[PDB]
Amino acid sequence: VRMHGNGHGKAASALPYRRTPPTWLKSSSRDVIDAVCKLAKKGLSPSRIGMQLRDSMGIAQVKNVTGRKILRILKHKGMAPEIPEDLYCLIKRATQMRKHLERNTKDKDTKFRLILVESRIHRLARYYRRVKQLPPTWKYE
Amino acid sequence: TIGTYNEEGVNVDLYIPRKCHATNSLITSFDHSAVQIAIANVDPNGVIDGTTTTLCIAGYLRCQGESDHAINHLAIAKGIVRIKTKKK
Amino acid sequence: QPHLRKLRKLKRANPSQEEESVARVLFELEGSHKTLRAQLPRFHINTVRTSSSPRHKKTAMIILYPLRFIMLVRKIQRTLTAELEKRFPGNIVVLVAQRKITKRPNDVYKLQQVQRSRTSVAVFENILNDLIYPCDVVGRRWRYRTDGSKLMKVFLDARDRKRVESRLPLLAHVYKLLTHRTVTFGFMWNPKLQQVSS
Amino acid sequence: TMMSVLANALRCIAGAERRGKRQVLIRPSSKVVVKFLQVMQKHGYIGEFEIVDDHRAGKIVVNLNGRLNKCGAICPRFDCTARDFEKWVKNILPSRQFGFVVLTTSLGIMDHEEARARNTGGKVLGFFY
Amino acid sequence: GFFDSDLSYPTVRTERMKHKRRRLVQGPNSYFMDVKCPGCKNITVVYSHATSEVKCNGCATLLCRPTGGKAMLVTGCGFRKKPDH
RNA sequence: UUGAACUGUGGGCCACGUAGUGUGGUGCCGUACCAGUCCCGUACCUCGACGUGUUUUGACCCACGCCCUCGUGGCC
RNA sequence: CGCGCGGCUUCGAAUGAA
RNA sequence: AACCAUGACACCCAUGAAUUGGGGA
Ligand SMILES: [K+]
Ligand SMILES: [K+]
Ligand SMILES: [Mg+2]
Ligand SMILES: [Mg+2]
Ligand code: NA
Ligand code: NA
Ligand code: NA
Repeated sequence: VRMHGNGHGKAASALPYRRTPPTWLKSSSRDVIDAVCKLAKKGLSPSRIGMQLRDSMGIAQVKNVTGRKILRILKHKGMAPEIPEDLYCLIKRATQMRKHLERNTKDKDTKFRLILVESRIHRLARYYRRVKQLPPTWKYE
Repeated sequence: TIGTYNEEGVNVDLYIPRKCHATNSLITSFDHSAVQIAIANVDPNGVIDGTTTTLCIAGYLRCQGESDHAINHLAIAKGIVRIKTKKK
Repeated sequence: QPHLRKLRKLKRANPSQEEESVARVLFELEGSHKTLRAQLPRFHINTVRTSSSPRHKKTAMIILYPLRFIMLVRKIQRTLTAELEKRFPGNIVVLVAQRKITKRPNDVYKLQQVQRSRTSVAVFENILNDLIYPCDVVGRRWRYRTDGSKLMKVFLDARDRKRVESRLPLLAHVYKLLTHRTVTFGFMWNPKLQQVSS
Repeated sequence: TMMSVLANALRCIAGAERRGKRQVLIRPSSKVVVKFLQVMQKHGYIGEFEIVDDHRAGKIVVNLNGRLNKCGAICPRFDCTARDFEKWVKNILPSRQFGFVVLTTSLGIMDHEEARARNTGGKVLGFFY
Repeated sequence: GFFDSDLSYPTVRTERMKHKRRRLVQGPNSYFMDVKCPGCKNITVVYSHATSEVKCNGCATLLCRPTGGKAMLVTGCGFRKKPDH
């Protein structure tokens, strides 16, 4: 079940059993790392980088060729984002809701949904502090 | 080697019961829907031989409507039903 | 004479006949083959072993090399084992890497520190992929019979059945020799739906 | 959520035996599940089973033969001393002539008849008869 | 109809209908294909579903259109499926 | 208060007891079947392998002494 | 426009993705 | 009688016709 709702969804991706590259690929490991580094220089998130390679370059499951996950590649080159991307995207949504509520005070439904989002932020930030991905004494607001 | 045996060799159990060949379960004495079917063997000629193969169906399998499905598998294993049509 | 450069420096004092022949054929292969001329000079062999049995009339020659060259030989395998078979009749040629195995410690705190590539399971599977490199494993099963026996079945693609079926009885012997583990093989047309070709 | 994969697997097996099936599929399986199964197979209570491998927790296909009457996990895993074997038998078994209580000791997972012979003790896991 | 079906080796008929992640061993549903736009001499590899935008390297023209589900190619271009491995 | 999976539970010979599978070959009776002959009909009769089921190989397990640098190396 | 040659100096090892 | 007078999370479990939303052939 969803953690903050009543939906029972199952849409997801199923990964292949065979992890070896498909032998029609070319595009050696060095070229893939170059393409990842070029894209991150344009401000694309780790999730958007995997999409661009998948849809236009034939690279599915970047880990399977070059053996390294996308975030690890960016950390090594020193271009990782300051805060994790899931936390950043939750914070952006809560900011837009709050800007809307300042003009629409009677929107009691968006007030209920804002409580759920901020409960998600406080649960996530507690985790990133325990595994030292965020500075201690980091506070949302 | 059926039933319970003493420290001596005497078998003290009375009325060792029947075990259904489909479900491997004891057929009790108050189960009135349990049946027995006898199927005759035949010679290379079309005349019946005089020996019968016998089958046991539990009895609750009949009321569930699964009695027919079990008989097909039992007769196939016993070698009385040809599973699939032969090649041309 | 330069032909021992392909052999490792330790073995250069007392090379065996099989190792000396392998070194010589590699050296002439260095300047002859057009694409093997590159990516060959950096390579050098570790050792040579031979396995033969009363059954499986052909002979098996195992060639071990340093693990640091594994990406160098994957770009030149298939063709390499072809010409080695051409030069040496009556044998099939396998190319393996050498891997260290770390035993399982008895302390939880040391267990969390063991390297993962050095564990027994990981090494054995990389051995199997080395035995059949151009192909790959598409399935794996473990059967536990009514007695204590346990079997391990590995399935391969059926698209390459013609080019690989010959070496199967021998390769199972090589795997047991190196890792003391027994494996059976099978084929799967349409691996996606688990359709076992008979 | 799913808190015990041993309680799950033993519930699937006893369920399929109640209906009358011939095979079951069990997920997600683990080392403790396999060692529990081998104890039932060695005493001649299930039959051949096989493990299908995905690059995750696997699945298990178990063949039945109509001999199992019940199997279940005990939760939480209480503690049993070598003098405490009888008390458990009197509680969760139909008779002392047949049945098994599976324990986990430092020698390994094994039933209570073998554990008494080696004169050990440990935490109970389940039972079957 | 007299066949006995086991769970370890399912038949082709019953397996072809199952949802992915509901099979015996889960796996992908997608694939890759070489797409040749009219002219431009270039061959591009395009994902079957490809929610993003795709432009040919040479002519800088869009090749596929996003869609809930499979992507649809522009009218001129014709594709060719690639083997799984 | 309760919490998913994973790092691993050897290999040979002993020796014969035992032991199921399948494996090959062995004889291959008796019947069936296969290919043949007479030859219907529009059924049969004659003649030369294929399948049982007698034995006998390969692994599995149970009874079991030793050895193993008890994965590979690298020594000897 | 590409194209190899000569001297050349300069500075990828991580369990898996419920 | 804020009622399904039926607390939340997870597993297994026989059939035949319908219906709302997305996807594949
Ligand atoms: K919820
Ligand atoms: K709806
Ligand atoms: Mg746990
Ligand atoms: Mg996940
Ligand atoms: Na909650
Ligand atoms: Na009401
Ligand atoms: Na109430």
